Amino acid sequence: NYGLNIPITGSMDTVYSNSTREEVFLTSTLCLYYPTEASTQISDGEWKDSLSQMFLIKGWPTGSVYFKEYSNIVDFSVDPQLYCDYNLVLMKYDQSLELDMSELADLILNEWLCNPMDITLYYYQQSGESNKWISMGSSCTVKVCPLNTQTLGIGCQTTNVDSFETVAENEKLAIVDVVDGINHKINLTTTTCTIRNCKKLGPRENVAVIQVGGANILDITADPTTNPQIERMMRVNWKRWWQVFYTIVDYINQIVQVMSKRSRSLNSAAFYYRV
Amino acid sequence: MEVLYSLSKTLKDARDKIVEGTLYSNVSDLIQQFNQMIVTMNGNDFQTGGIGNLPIRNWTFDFGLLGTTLLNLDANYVETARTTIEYFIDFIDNVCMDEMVRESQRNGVAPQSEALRKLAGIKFKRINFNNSSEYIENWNLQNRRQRTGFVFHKPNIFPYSASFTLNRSQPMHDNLMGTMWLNAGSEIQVAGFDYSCALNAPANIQQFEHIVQLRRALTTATITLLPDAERFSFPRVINSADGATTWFFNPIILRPNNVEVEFLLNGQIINTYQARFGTIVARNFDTIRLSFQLMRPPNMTPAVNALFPQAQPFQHHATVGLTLRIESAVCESVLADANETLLANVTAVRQEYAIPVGPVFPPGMNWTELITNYSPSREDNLQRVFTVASIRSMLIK
Amino acid sequence: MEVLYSLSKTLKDARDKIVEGTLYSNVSDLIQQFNQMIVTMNGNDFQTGGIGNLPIRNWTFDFGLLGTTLLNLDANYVETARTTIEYFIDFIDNVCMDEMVRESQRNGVAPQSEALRKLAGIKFKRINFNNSSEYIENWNLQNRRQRTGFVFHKPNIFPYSASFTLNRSQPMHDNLMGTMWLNAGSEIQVAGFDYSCALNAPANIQQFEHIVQLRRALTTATITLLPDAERFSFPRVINSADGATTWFFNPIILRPNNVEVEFLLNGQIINTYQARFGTIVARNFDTIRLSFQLMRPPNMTPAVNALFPQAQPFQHHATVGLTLRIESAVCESVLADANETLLANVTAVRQEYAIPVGPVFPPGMNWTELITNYSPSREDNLQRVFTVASIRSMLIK
Amino acid sequence: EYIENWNLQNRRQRTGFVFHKPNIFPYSASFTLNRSQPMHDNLMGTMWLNAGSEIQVAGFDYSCALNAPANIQQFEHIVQLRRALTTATITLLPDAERFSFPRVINSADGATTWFFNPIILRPNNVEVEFLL
Amino acid sequence: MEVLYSLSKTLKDARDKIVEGTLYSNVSDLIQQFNQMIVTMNGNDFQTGGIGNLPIRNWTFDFGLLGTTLLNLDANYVETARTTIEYFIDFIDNVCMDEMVRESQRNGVAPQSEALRKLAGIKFKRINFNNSSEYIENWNLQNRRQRTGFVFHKPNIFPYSASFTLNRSQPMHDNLMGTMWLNAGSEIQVAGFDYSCALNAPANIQQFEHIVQLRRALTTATITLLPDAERFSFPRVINSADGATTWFFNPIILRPNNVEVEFLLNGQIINTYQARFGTIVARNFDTIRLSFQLMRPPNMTPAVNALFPQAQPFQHHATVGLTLRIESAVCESVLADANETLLANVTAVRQEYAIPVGPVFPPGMNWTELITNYSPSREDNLQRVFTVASIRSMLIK
Amino acid sequence: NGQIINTYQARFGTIVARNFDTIRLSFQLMRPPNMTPAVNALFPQAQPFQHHATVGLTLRIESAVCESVLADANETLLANVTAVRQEYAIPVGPVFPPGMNWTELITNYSPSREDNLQRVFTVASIRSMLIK
Ligand SMILES: *[C@@H]1O[C@H](CO)[C@@H](O)[C@H](O)[C@H]1NC(C)=O
Ligand SMILES: *[C@@H]1O[C@H](CO)[C@@H](O)[C@H](O)[C@H]1NC(C)=O
Ligand SMILES: [Ca+2]
Ligand SMILES: [Ca+2]
Ligand SMILES: [Ca+2]
Ligand SMILES: [Ca+2]
Repeated sequence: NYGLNIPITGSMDTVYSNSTREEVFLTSTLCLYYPTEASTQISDGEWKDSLSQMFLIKGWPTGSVYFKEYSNIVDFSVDPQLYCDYNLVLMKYDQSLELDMSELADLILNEWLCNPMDITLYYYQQSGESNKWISMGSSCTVKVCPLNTQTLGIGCQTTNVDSFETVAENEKLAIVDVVDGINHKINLTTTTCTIRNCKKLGPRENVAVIQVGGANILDITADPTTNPQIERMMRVNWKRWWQVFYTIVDYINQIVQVMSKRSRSLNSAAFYYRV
Repeated sequence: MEVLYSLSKTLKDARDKIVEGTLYSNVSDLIQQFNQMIVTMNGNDFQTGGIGNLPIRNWTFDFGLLGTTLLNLDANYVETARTTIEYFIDFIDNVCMDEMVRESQRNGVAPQSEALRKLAGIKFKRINFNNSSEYIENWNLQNRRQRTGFVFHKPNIFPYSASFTLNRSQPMHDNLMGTMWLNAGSEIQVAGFDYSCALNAPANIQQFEHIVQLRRALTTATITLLPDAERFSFPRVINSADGATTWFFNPIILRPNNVEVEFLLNGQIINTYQARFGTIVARNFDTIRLSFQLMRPPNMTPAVNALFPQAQPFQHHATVGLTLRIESAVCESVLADANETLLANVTAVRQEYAIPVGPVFPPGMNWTELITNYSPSREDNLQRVFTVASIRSMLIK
Repeated sequence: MEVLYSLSKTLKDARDKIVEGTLYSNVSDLIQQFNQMIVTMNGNDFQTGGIGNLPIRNWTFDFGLLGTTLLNLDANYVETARTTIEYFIDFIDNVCMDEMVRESQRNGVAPQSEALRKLAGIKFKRINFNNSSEYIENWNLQNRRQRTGFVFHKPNIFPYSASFTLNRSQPMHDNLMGTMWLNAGSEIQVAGFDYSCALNAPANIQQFEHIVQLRRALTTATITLLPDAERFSFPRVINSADGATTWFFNPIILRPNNVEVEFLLNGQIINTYQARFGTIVARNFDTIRLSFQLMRPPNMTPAVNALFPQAQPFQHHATVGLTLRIESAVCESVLADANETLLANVTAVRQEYAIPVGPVFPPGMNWTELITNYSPSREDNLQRVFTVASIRSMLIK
Repeated sequence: EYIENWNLQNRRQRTGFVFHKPNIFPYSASFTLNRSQPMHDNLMGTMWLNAGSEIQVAGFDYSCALNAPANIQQFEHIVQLRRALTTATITLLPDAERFSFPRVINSADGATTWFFNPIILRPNNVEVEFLL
Repeated sequence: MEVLYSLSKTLKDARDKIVEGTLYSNVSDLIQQFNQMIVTMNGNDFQTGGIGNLPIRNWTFDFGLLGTTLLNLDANYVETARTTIEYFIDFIDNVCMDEMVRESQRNGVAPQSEALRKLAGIKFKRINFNNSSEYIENWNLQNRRQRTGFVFHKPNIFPYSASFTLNRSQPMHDNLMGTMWLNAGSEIQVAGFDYSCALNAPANIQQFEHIVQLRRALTTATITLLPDAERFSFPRVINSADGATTWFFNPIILRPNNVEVEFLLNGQIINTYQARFGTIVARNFDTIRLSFQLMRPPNMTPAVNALFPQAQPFQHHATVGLTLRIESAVCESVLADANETLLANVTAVRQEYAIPVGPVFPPGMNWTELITNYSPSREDNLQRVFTVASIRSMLIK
Repeated sequence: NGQIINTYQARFGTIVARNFDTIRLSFQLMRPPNMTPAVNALFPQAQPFQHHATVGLTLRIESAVCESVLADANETLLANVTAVRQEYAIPVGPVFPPGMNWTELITNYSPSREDNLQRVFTVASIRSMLIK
């Protein structure tokens, strides 16, 4: 009940001033998420200590900087937990991972509200353009079968899963969209992969996705028409992971200046599970 | 003070009508008025000034009268006329400056500047010539109070205030909604805006409203209402509500559909004009209520479609504006104008001699806080100094 | 009606010149006028009102003359005069109010308001005192048919009108060319835009022209001409001509090169100014032709070059513009202004008592529809009611 | 008043004319540039329009006071009236409007045109000095 | 109205001084006043009533003059005088009851009630006797423009408000911090509360401020300031901000430290009182700013320590309060009090006779809604009806 | 003024109107419920529709009284005025239409036009008293 109904009256001439304070932590925390390729190429192990020591001169006290190491992009896509305050995610671009990188970017860069989907019992729809179905697990093979108004599968027989239509096969993460307003019968390997009916709230701005490799390929917005260039959708050019980390450390003030510590959540999950 | 105004008026008429060669028939009545002024000011010792840097001056009057039997005035006559008129003009100038600088909280209408009180005595009522001017006539009609009125061209009734209200906001200020406005002089300029272009409003229509409370009700105001407020139709970077950060505003303007303006006097709807720009009229009002709407355009050519997306970024922000200018008006209580130099004259005489700050007026006669807080003491004391300035400007200008 | 003005003038003079202590020399001729007025008006019964909510009232005059034996006016004189004067002022106020609410499709200038019609009779022709104000002077001249002239400050000769024309159009509205204009009050803001920035135009010069017709021929008008029409110099989303879709307008303000304004009377060149901004003068005119040119700049820094390509998209849309204020003018027929409160007075008096829509005037008496169709009958009625309102404002404010 | 002043001046005396919105200023639209180069990618200076009774003056900086001392860039514009006014009422507002939308402006020499893409910041610690 | 007050005055003086056995020296002047009042009123004819259930009544005066041929008044004289006086008193009672019920949004000061309007004429100016009472003296000092003043005991200036703000809130309503206030009549009682007793506030001190803006400026007000706002010093169950739920409030009183009450006029500070209690004086003011502070005690007995934890429960809720009484005041305008009965009399007349709800006053003369919006027309009408009510109460109780 | 002043229902021949600014002729076309074979073949239920059913109304205004002045079939006032203008080739004036064609003069019959028309018609009457 933060009184989010009355307007706030400002003034257009007074003044440029300072932000007072906030007492829930001594200071914010910066938080790198890098792939194991970085460590293997660096071939070190005091290097986290050295990077912390170098952030210290940039002006981050010791306990504030944390490092996280995911196996690779697909293995990070499953339940991407951002246990932290200013998250940077170094995504090494590789050919054929364009859609998966886009999936992960659309997942973390935006604020999702997810409900459960009991696939075995009910059919499902999509309320609007902001409603996706997000499936995660060790392997998802989401076979959908759209039904007409009479609960008769069109282009598929509800009793024969072989005729169902595979929108995404064997993915660690799948943000599947289907035509809005049509019931669907879903089928996916419930032992390994789970699925959720997720609506998209506004954007999440703890997270900065740094594409380390190729050209601008991230398309967070599922709309084909729009392809916005968010300020947090960073793109750096690389030959060596030391150079990458040094650039991040050197320019970290701008990295956090383009983000906001405010849009943080209690739980570290990438969505609000609303049952 | 009627005596003061009549003194100034008869000196003006003496300087004008008493000219070489004119018929005595043209100026006989003014001659008798001038003689009355001379004989009823003779022997009276006045003192003026003594506040701030304003010097203390003594005026002693012993002047000759003006002949009557002549049929045509000549230079031998106008020379005496000017020799007296210069001294008298100086006297009224000093008296007016004295009364302008003086001030009070209790019984502001009454005359300060003890010279003016002495004039207000009963001996000097024989000078009262005729109270013709707008300000003196309003003064008399107010003194024996009937309803009266001052007519102003472009009255600076609003206090200078530029501000904004944010109905929707978040600590990154990327998707806002609200109303910017600037009330300055006789201009209102109010601009509502949606960063989402009314994407999720009911029926894709967003309502904007803005209430402006005049400190004094205006009468028979001619007003000009136009769309597309211009001061809020270019990119800006605006300090936050409290100065924490600064948020970017990138307007793209649509027309305000179904605009309406209601002119209110003590609550009730005195006038209401719907979707009617150009010149309008408010017969009597104390509050203005501008209510307009931003409607998402249902049909979008591809350029504007690219401008307004369903997604979150919102690189451009829809705006709908209104300008409302009080071209002329009639008010019970005195106000500054673009047509009359009363406020300028009083403030100039105060600043010239560095009068210490008094009880009621703001420091430096700042019009903004002199119209923001306009209590009756402020109002009637302001009327007194303004009418004295009106008297002075008849001669010293 | 001349007698009505004489009544108002003599009451104003009585209220201003019959004051305590004023000599009888100052007011002898006024007393003679007042006594004549009393003698003429005694033993008459006027009836005022009966239209809309304006209440019927009956006026009966039995007032004694004013004394003449007093050398210098005293109190009791003033109270006797005032108890007469408030009654007379109320009568004149009601007469003017009842006259301002009546129209006549045929013979507008002739009086309405049976009270005023009775005043027009031969009995009351001995009240004719003085015809000094501008409006009564022009009324007398019209009855004495010859040239009439009303001097105006910011005359709102232009009916409100915002609109555009497209000389090159596509259903996608991506490569447009044409003009937009706001004519409002004394403002003409015109802006010619070209989306291609004159690629294929002859010599990269695109000619823009705008024709404005005045409903009355203004005379000796000072006009402020500036470049860069502001209102059409920022991004905008404009409904198409038929309202089907909306197109996007993204200005880049080039200089208007070799501008040329012609002021024309009966379609012949009366005044011409090329590349001459600032204060100009139109001697006597009835239409304004504003012709300017969008000239593509041959030399460009890379920023400008990137703005204006030779290709298809045209993200930024070149434009030029002119602003033309009529600061003051002289017209042969009565108009609203930003200085006089006559339109406000008449409209307020109509709205106060809810006069039903009359034969001649538009509903609510809105100046845009009144001036856009300003037929001679409407001009007659407007002059009559404006003169009456100017008469009323002498006493009532 | 005109014959008043005629007489008062013909017989040397102090006098005056009251004007509503006098056009004391000659028409002048111009600019000065304190930082420049032939590319016109990085400029700093002032644009101004003196017109009738208006002075609309807009300082501008392409770097938004990046390398300026203390992130503050000072702008000053002096305008010298041909004849001194007296007891004037003036209206001062922010946001010089005519220089708050995109423009293409010839250079001082007129050789090439440069693009000007304003973003209206708020002028701070403004000062107005009336001199005689 | 001066005539009406003089009529009531002389009737009261007749009823009080024309008693059996008085000298004629006692009542000579009064008998002359009464006799010429009889002469003035004889031959006239008034009508009263006609609005609501107030019955119409026609008053015709034809009375004999009171004798003057006695030495000591006897019972015959007194009986005849009473036969006259009872009728005249009934007439005055009806005139005042007719004048009280009538309103006019336009020109509220002027007389409604055609009976009193006729009394305002020139024939009845000779009845004027003396204007001694406070209300009529202020009426005269406003008839001419001079500073009036009404002395009030416990003035009902504050409109009835009883409400809170929560500067910290959440749905469970378990940790709150804010202010409650009751403004009523002459009382302000404001109590700031904090559930955490200022744990995490800067320097263990929580600031509270309460601004109350009088609708009219008081003068020479005697005020009584005490700590410990009574009404917010016990358990309560209060509806939520929107009424969706209710929240428990369990005060424990702390002494408000560095309390500071400020009386302000037109923004600027007039009087300051820091850590002052008992009776104080506000010289002249328009708003009151009551600031105080909840300071967590540094040293704390184990009992109070148990009262205030650092954890979440907060079973007892710290509060600091102020009480602020206006014992007396002087006001330019007119207000109801705990002493005068004029508001009660006017409201009683309207309720008695079922007057329809008029334009200006609210229904039932509801004082809270009357003082909330106290426009100048409403104030004018209120002063008129109040002085009429006092005139009535001179004779009728 | 949009107020039904007279109403005649299925009444032909001569009728009267007290005072009227507008005439509303309403009628109907009823398919004949019974039909001789000739008319039946004339009107088929198919598409072609080779003969088209119609229903008409004629309305002469035999005489009237008008507050304003009009031309007539009985009065030579308009003819006199127009002939006098044509015989001497008067330049087209600011109020009357070119040639004084009655159709365009009564299509727009503003009060100024009515005033001038009444004046010239009365002068024509005065002249026609003598010069026929
Ligand atoms: C705001 O922060 C700046 C940072 O350099 C500091 O210099 C300034 O003093 C701060 N404000 C105040 C009021 O101290
Ligand atoms: C998915 O399809 C397989 C057959 O390929 C079936 O065995 C399984 O039960 C289906 N999953 C669900 C949740 O019905
Ligand atoms: Ca299939
Ligand atoms: Ca995937
Ligand atoms: Ca979808
Ligand atoms: Ca996309």
